[PDB]
Amino acid sequence: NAQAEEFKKYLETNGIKPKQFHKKELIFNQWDPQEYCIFLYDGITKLTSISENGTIMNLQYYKGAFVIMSGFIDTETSVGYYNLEVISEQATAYVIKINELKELLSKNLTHFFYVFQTLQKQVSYSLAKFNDFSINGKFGSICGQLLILTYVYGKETPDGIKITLDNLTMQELGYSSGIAHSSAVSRIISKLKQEKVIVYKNSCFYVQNLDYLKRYAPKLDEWFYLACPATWGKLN
Amino acid sequence: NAQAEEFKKYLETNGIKPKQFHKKELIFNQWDPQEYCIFLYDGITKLTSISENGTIMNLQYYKGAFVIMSGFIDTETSVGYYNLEVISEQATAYVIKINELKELLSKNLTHFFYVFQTLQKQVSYSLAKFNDFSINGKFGSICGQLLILTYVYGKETPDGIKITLDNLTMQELAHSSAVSRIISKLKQEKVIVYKNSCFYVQNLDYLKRYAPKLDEWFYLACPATWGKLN
Ligand code: NA
Ligand code: NA
Ligand code: NA
Repeated sequence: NAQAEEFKKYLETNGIKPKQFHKKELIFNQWDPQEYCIFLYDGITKLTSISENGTIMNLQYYKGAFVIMSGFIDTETSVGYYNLEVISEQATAYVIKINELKELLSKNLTHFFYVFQTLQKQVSYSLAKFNDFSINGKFGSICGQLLILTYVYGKETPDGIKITLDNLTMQELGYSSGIAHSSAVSRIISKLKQEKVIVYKNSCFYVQNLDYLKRYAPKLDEWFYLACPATWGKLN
Repeated sequence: NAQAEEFKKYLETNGIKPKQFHKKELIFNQWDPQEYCIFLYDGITKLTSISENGTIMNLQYYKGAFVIMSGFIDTETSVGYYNLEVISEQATAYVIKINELKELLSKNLTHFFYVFQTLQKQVSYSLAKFNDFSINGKFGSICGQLLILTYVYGKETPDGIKITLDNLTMQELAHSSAVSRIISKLKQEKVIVYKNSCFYVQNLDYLKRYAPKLDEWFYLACPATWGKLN
């Protein structure tokens, strides 16, 4: 990712160094009065919110390279009471106090705009998820998640398009599709295996009918086409 | 909104004139090869999309002053097949080609930050809505839409928080039967009341209880407006 590699250079030039986090650590947390800009260079994270009683809500997933800002750029105060949790085994991120970020986006607008554009991708991703859910419900949500996982992590193999993630847990898949409890996911994964859209084998989902997923996640497929044409192009 | 009025002046200083739109017009549409930055100065709009069958979906609502960009700032291509439709009687907007927005935000980083922060409000708004839906379902979504109406248009009165929006506009805010039952249930329970041709919120705490993450979003995003009624 060319724009991401250029942004990594600009940060290191300016003396910001990558940090390594391991699974379950919070890159930023909902109780911290200091807010940050996170350049997630490598790894998979999720955004969570934790209620007073302990219930964890999974709100959004990100993969490196991406940018996540916990505070508004002008006021520097929280945009919501959120954590960024590492769900891959390891992740690498540049962690920038928001006041320090402003100075740096100041003097190089090429990078101001790279971050701007990521927020736009976030916005339209949330709208596409809402639009697919409104039409095809939870079933379409899960198709969407399988679809994007296939675009990003699929390898063509004799068994289908293998979704090549470690510990791709059924529970994590449901959370990414906006569904909390496993009773609903089981139903849907059962139908998808039944109609022979997916298969489970080597700890992995294989996708054997990619067109069926496109069919039920049309607005997320359109988002991927519009926002990630190069990746989309690999399986179209 | 001081930040927004300063942006309006920046636009005009650079020669950009306001355009006027009427209800049901599209300020931008999903078929135009040119994408735009809309500075919606006055009025109420909705973002819409069309499914294969020709069914229209209402995705989001925006009120002046706000910024809505139909294309990515770097590549200038569509963020999604979306239309921006006017819902108030009238709307005033500044309509800027994306390439020209960049040059404009380049010269002035106060206004750069103003626009950037509207994206951030959008992002967080969507997540707050989703969180509320994941706790209380469609009932929470509707409580949350009325909560933001109350904070944005409400004025305290002896009869409660009057919603200072014309009635025709107010009811809309397509025509799902399940939505209409939710609204009328809040009326039945006297959370919002019709009196003397106006609508009054008489139980704000009830709305706050069922749209807690949207209430938090407004506190964090618009603390002064939140504060007026809390
Ligand atoms: Na924080
Ligand atoms: Na357009
Ligand atoms: Na107050």
